[PDB]
Amino acid sequence: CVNLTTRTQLPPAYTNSFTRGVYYPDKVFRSSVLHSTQDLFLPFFSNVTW
Amino acid sequence: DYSVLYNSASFSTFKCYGVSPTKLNDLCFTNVYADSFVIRGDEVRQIAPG
Amino acid sequence: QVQLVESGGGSVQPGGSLRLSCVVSGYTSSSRYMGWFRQVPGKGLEWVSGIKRDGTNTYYADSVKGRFTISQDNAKNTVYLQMNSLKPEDTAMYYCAAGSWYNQWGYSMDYWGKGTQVTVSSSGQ
Amino acid sequence: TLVKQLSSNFGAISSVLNDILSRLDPPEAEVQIDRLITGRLQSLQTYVTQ
Amino acid sequence: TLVKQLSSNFGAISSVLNDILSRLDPPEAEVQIDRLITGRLQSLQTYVTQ
Amino acid sequence: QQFGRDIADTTDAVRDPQTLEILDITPCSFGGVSVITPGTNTSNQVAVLYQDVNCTEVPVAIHADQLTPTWRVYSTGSNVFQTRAGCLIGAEHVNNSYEC
Amino acid sequence: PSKRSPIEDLLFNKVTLADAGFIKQYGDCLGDIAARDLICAQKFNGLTVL
Repeated sequence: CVNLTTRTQLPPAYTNSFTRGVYYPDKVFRSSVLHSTQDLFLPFFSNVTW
Repeated sequence: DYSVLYNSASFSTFKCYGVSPTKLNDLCFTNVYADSFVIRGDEVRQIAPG
Repeated sequence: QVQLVESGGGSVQPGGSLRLSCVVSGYTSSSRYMGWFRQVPGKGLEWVSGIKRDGTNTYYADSVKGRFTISQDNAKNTVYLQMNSLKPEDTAMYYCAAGSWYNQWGYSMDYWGKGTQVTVSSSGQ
Repeated sequence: TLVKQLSSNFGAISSVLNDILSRLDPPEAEVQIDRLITGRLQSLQTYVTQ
Repeated sequence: TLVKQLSSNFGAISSVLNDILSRLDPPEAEVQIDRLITGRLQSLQTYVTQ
Repeated sequence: QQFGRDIADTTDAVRDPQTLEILDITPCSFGGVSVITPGTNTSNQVAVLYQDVNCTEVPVAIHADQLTPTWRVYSTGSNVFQTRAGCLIGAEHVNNSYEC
Repeated sequence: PSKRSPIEDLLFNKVTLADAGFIKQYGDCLGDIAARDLICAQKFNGLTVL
């Protein structure tokens, strides 16, 4: 093991999430349909640390 | 402080009939009456509505 | 209308083991609560253990942790108390009571059984 | 009449939802709020039908 | 909407009746099934009235 | 993906767990049964309409719970006519048109 | 084939059964020629269209 110190500091940066972070909430197939689902998603146009 | 009494395990029966015991600490009552008497165990059933 | 039948008591050397069985008959059930209380001569009743019909937020007194185990069998309508590491004060009269432990309301100990005695002694009963 | 139907118990201990949440625990508070919800849906559906 | 109403619990443990009767004893399955029956009958009545 | 649900949240397809094949689920035939009767004061003969059932399915279900031997007499009638309104048994099709 | 006037043709090709519950597939069935032997009734949970 080792804990090589080698540490600096910098204020955090941020970037826009855009329309990303959406996943298939379940393993059910659906064809040509709009389905409404409540779940743990990434809000659109969110802050997103970098 | 009714919670001290409820959380004592020194009572064979502790049964409330219009209020859950856990909530007694959060309420304010108008008139409160304590009725005391001795019975036998096979008869402690009968001290209940109906 | 109801009966509770106790068995399995006796006497054992300190550090031994036992198992006390209480059979129930005469409840529509729904919310059965079977428990064991301990009567030390010269004192009153004390909680030992309690269990529901599958509810399983069991109870054990402060000084009784670890040694005792509670088990149930709804098919036979029976409950058992496994006794381990019998330290001398565990010599007392054990009684099984039945009632209902409701989450919202509370508990009542409606019925009591015949009971059986346990002797933690170096020379038996 | 739609407004005044909010005074009914519909079998619950209290027509007030806060009082019934401040006296009972989850397992029974739900049972009673269900009675209130059923009664109030029935009244509202009646209103909409006429 | 009439079809979607079949996916509602109406306060029962599950909207699927086979789940209720493969996960509980007859006496409690009866209560759960009664709740489902009441909900579905109300939905059907609403459909017919409209 | 394992199974599929169509609009209105009804299972419509399932993947076979042991061969990955996709199978459509179709509810097996059901439908109302209607009795065509000239009237008690005119006759006791009747005809039976199975409203949305193909005529190939009633004869293979002659042993249904509602079909006793007396029922099986009517169900096995030689006059089986498939219409867009279901299967009609006990009524003879004719090529001449009258008022309804 | 339909013995319908032009305006009637537009009327019947403009009120399209598509995107209306399950009746859309029933209409497509009724208009299916290549795929014969289609028992497209018996659609849903006890719901039938006469």
